[PDB]
Amino acid sequence: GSSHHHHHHMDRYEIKGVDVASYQGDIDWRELEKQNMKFAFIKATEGSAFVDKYFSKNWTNANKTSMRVGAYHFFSFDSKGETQAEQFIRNVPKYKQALPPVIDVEFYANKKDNPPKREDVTKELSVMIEMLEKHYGKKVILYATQEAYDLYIKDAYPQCDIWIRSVLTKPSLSDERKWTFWQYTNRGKLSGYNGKEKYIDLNVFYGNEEEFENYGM
Amino acid sequence: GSSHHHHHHMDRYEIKGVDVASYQGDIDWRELEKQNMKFAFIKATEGSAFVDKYFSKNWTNANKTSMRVGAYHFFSFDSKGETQAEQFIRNVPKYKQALPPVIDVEFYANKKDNPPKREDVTKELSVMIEMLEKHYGKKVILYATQEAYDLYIKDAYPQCDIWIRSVLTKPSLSDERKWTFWQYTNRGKLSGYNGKEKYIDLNVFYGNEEEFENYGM
Ligand SMILES: [Mg+2]
Ligand SMILES: [Mg+2]
Repeated sequence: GSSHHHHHHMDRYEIKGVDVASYQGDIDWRELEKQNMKFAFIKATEGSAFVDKYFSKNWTNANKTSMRVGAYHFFSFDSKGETQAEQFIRNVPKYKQALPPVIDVEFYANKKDNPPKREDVTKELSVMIEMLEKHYGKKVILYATQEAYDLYIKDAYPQCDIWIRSVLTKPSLSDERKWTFWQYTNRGKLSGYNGKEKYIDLNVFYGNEEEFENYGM
Repeated sequence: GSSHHHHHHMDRYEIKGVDVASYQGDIDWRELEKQNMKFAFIKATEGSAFVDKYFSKNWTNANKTSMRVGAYHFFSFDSKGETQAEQFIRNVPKYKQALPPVIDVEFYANKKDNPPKREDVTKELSVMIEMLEKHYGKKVILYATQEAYDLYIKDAYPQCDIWIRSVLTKPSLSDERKWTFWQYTNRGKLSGYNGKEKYIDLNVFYGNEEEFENYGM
């Protein structure tokens, strides 16, 4: 069920941003910008053939603002990394000022009833990372939940930055790695004109404004 | 991030229903009824003083349908069970045909950074259960997440029925207890006229239609 309390980010992290998919509906990007949202990661693709229905619109509209904007791919355990990379690449244009690409690795559907083997994830995810890093010229970010991190990402992928979900506690990775982004709530608290409780993910960057401005550059 | 895939309930469970709070917005209860939703649990109260802003409206409108309707209390770790029970009781009318009351026990805010001691939860939750069972004349349901169940509910509360959240896997309780309700998704898949992807929790009852009709009676 739902509490009226919210989980907040730690005060030391002042660079905040959102991540969205089509399920967040019609987004007023100028209104998010007015709430000091500094970045957005927008869902583009999933698996080897799916395209989020609002990716095109969100990409165009978010990029009209001053926000730093990137795209994410929702990883599939059931198709090859090469095909998944090709799908993200067909959909997401190269743009020097964009944020680095994100691959989102987490459980979905029934996959947690019979978790994929780590070896099989390493093979396919490593191909994706190689292809995206080469194409966009930027170090790839891996988003994960705690369970997916512990089972697939921990003690691995030193060539990537980590974006960790931690919506109930302060953020920490089980191998003591440092995180680069932290997703701190699924139901971000929002002001301004249409302002209301919304199911939209909120996040912070680890560092300061200057680090932010130079991130992935 | 968000997958376009959904987690579905096992085919053997045919009695489906929803749970909602104000965050689900304006609900067309007749439209849910038209999707074979057989029950609803509606958030009424939280802690010792909070009232969900749509409880009154949802209770009235859902009860106009043929659905079986109950209310839930979102438990606070920071006030007494007696005061929390008194708050649910002031807000939720007694109704013979209603579903039993639910107490929702899960982490929120920062509470998972320093989890409450089991003893302290047993004291306060037991008072709530005693007071609600006496007042409504129905066995109380405890909703919990896996983590809250394992830390507070497991090997305890034999006087209650269990409503377990399991949105990534088939349902099972770590002490091998049988569950009575199972929350299988946070983003239920919805048809009909306003039909769209919605952030609304979907659930199944363990049993058949006749058991359902007699449940809590
Ligand atoms: Mg690692
Ligand atoms: Mg138990």
